[PDB]
Amino acid sequence: MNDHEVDVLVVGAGLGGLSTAMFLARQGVRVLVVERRPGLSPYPRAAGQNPRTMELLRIGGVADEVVRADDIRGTQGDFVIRLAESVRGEILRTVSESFDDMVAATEPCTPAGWAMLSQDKLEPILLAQARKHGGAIRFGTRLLSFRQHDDDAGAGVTARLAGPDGEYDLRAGYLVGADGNRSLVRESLGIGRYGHGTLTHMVGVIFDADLSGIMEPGTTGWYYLHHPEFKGTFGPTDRPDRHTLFVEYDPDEGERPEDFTPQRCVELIGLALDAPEVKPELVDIQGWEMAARIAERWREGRVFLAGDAAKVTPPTGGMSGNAAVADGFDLAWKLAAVLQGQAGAGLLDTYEDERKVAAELVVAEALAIYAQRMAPHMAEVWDKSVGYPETLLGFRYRSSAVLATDDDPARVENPLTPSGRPGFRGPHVLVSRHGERLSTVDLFGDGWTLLAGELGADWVAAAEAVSAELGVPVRAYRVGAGLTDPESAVSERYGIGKAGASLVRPDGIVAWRTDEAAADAAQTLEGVLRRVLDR
Ligand SMILES: Cc1cc2nc3c(=O)[nH]c(=O)nc-3n(C[C@H](O)[C@H](O)[C@H](O)COP(=O)(O)OP(=O)(O)OC[C@H]3O[C@@H](n4cnc5c(N)ncnc54)[C@H](O)[C@@H]3O)c2cc1C
Ligand SMILES: CC[C@@]1(O)C[C@H](O)c2c(cc3c(c2O)C(=O)c2c(O)cccc2C3=O)[C@H]1C(=O)OC
Repeated sequence: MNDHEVDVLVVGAGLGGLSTAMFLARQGVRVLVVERRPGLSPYPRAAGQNPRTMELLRIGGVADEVVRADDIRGTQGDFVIRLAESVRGEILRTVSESFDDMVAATEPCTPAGWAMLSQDKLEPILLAQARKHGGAIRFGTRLLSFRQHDDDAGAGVTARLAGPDGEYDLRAGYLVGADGNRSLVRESLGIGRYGHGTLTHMVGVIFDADLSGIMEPGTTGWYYLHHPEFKGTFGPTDRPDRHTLFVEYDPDEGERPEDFTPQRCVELIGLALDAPEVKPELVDIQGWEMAARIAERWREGRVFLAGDAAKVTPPTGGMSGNAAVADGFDLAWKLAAVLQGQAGAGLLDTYEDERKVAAELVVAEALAIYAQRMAPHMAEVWDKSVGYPETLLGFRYRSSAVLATDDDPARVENPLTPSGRPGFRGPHVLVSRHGERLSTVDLFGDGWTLLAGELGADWVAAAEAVSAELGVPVRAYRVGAGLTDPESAVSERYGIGKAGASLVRPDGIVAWRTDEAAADAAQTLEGVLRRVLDR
């Protein structure tokens, strides 16, 4: 039989696809992205990288390019978030007072912070890093259909593509559908979505205008507009002369995208800024229906949904791109481990179990923010916010790859007062290696990391015995030994006492822990690893 031609075929070159590819390629996986478009879009779309995204971009080795690249903050390096009636006008409520304060809000639970690139800046950095690690991409190439092949006859997926020289077949070991909300992939498998559904409709206008005259210095940021005439939002880009405006509209009242003529648009831009000296130059006028939809299934056989295809969230709270990047990270490291023989196929089921709950957390937070910031009258239709940082940083996973003892139904915890329980991020704690001062969080992501208590030298020896046994990297660090704890807080935050240990996954999530010593640390650790990796 024939070697697959590629290990993974990723469909779509938005953030979900380029993430999955960059993190697959870094792991030595042969991955091909195909993209129907002739090139990456220059449009801003989703902007801003949250601290969880930043933690994964760090793992992925692109964090330093991300920080150097052009962001959307103003020339004074600041960014404000506000409800107002008009942009240059009087503030109804301030969500974030500055950028330094936005970062400050979660700094004690993470060493990563925020970045502020638009989608068109971030995608080129993903794509470049995928390519440097051996990934490949084909533009102007469209997926027509695919067939699947059971393990006897393969296993694999045969996909049919429409490129420039016409049609052809490609065999992959896996197919990832990162092909957007109207996903050819999801729709082809006949998978339904659930959730609130249509939320609202809005028209986006990207436009050019020098606001140097009508906006006071340092006033760059995101604005929720509650104007007598209209409902909307207003945003910066990475060019000081380019901006975005969104305006709500009712189709049931008879309003249509067609009504937002260049005229209406310049008019509403006039209104939003409360300056009519403005002559904008309109770049794009695009109607958008906002919704909340989650795929019933994130996987059928060797086909996976990732990104918007798996879940559409209202854009409110800037989580759209950040969730795709994270779906991709999860998919990557689990696919890599299975493809290399480090795990059995059972691990792939954790993808859905974990990222499908994450999708629900993201959507719920987005609806709640829509209510609090755009539609205060809707706050009851949906559960109240569980908290922004608890959703992005305090989230918990349950699956076969999380060995939890308790059964607390809570899906988040305060990330500022962490438990160290399985399923949550291993807590941020400042420690140092022999002089190098780092967060416990910066210790994660190569393969598996194990943290042992002061007395747990047996756990350290096990980390090597088990790596060798299973062929998985286990980096082990012991407190008071090769890892300095000045405040003596690692044991306490991770809940490992003096003699226990905490096993942390490739995405920085705690898989397992104990607060005491095992009878045979190597036997126990092997058993724990065999289980979460499906061996
Ligand atoms: C037009 C547009 C505007 C957006 N604006 C905003 C915004 O202002 N603010 C915000 O926060 N978020 C916005 N987003 C949403 C945000 O971009 C996405 O949530 C983020 O990109 C994650 O989505 P994704 O990559 O999974 O899918 P997408 O970003 O939709 O990428 C899917 C890609 O798959 C490609 N594709 C589709 N079908 C095929 C096929 N059959 N074969 C090959 N390729 C295919 C598409 O060309 C597209 O490039 C917008 C998205 C779109 C599509
Ligand atoms: C700091 C970054 C941040 O996440 C701040 C905030 O969370 C936010 C962002 C983005 C959007 C919306 C946000 O509220 C938002 O409401 C929205 C919307 O209602 C309708 C369409 C698009 C958007 C939308 O693109 C992100 C941002 O400011 O990017 C420029």
